[PDB]
Amino acid sequence: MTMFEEVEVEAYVYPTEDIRKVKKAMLNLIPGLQFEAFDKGEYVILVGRTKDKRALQRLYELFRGQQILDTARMMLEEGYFGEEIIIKVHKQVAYVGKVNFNEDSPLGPITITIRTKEPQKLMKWLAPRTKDGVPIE
Amino acid sequence: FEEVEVEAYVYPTEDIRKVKKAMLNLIPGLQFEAFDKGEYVILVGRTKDKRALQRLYELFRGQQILDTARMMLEEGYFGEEIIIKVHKQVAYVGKVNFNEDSPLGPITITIRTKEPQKLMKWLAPRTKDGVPIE
Repeated sequence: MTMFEEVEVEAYVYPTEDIRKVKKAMLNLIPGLQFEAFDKGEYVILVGRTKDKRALQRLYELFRGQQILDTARMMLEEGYFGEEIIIKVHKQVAYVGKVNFNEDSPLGPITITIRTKEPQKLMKWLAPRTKDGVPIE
Repeated sequence: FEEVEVEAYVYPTEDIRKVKKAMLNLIPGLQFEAFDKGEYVILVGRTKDKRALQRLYELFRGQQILDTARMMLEEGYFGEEIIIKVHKQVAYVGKVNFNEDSPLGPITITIRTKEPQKLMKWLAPRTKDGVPIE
């Protein structure tokens, strides 16, 4: 059964940007998003949402294959408040399909918000603490 | 002036044609070269046309920003070179904004001129409450 209620991904789309390319960057990280877009004049807010229990599978895989479980876990923990876990990733690196937590993204990070009633279990499943691949928690 | 050169980065989520549009909104008649740097492309435009600064001349006056423009030209000035940085997204809609936290980097305009004092005085005369004092 599901480990989260919903995933919401948010990014700003600037006038010199392509809304389609920003949608692609978001889907690279969380597949199957349903988009709404909101006009703010100086940019558009793109919001992606999914309640699909398999929505975190791409992150699960990228954290492991990039070998960034330690950084991923630190970022999840920093973003953990109440019933939400929020991370911010590099927009341009997401467009080429990887995760980068460097907060200095040509303009605007992509923000990923995970709404969950079991955040300790989510974080331990998504970004386990390991030593040479061996569980240390 | 002898030349106007204009530079901007094009990031992967950007459309090069939109960045070109923004540059041309500010300095018409530019010829471009593009340089791939991987994480972004560098776009560089150029023109020697003597009407190359009329849009800026006009926009500085129309937007009533003669004070900020002169201050930015002076800050950017030495010798035969005046460099200013303008907001890319505002340039895309056709205006000048000298606020430098520009989404996806600024557009950098270089004016090359043998007579930069005459240049600054003509383009953005010193003003008091908007009223030119020279």
